[PDB]
Amino acid sequence: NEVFSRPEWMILTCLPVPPPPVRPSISFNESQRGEDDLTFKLADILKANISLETLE
Amino acid sequence: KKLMAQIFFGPTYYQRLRHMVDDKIHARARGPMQVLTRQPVEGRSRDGG
DNA sequence: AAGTACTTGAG
RNA sequence: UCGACCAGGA
DNA sequence: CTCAAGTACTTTTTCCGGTCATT
Ligand SMILES: Nc1ncnc2c1ncn2[C@@H]1O[C@H](COP(=O)(O)CP(=O)(O)OP(=O)(O)O)[C@@H](O)[C@H]1O
Repeated sequence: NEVFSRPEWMILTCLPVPPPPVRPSISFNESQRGEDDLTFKLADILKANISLETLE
Repeated sequence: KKLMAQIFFGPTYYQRLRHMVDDKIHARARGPMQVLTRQPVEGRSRDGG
């Protein structure tokens, strides 16, 4: 569909970052930070990206 | 008055089991909510729905 | 376990 | 205050 | 260039304390 789903959009260029309500931080006091699984994976994508960009 | 029927009566070894009502009985009408889903929590223990 | 949905392969 | 295993109920 | 067989995939009833590690 010309408007809602072009074949080109099946390939990712710009990734949407879901907000905290989706990936809540599990705080187990003050000092005990604790983040979600989805937060770790995004950080890892962002880690992987920063490397690829520096190489280029 | 004498019961019309005669009852089979005598001793029988009976066991007290661990399922006592006041350890089960639960009612929740609004209370603690899950962080993520924002829905009631699970179990009488957590006072869930 | 039993479909499906394909590749992989013989004649 | 998070979720995995185990053991149980009808 | 047809069709046999090998390849992979996706399901599996409903509600209802303790112990471990780590968040
Ligand atoms: N695994 C299970 N899943 C779902 N329902 C269950 C179940 N086990 C038991 N039940 C429920 O319990 C009902 C019958 O189980 P029970 O009550 O324990 C036997 P009973 O009626 O006490 O005596 P019976 O053995 O003479 O029939 C079922 O019809 C069902 O509704």
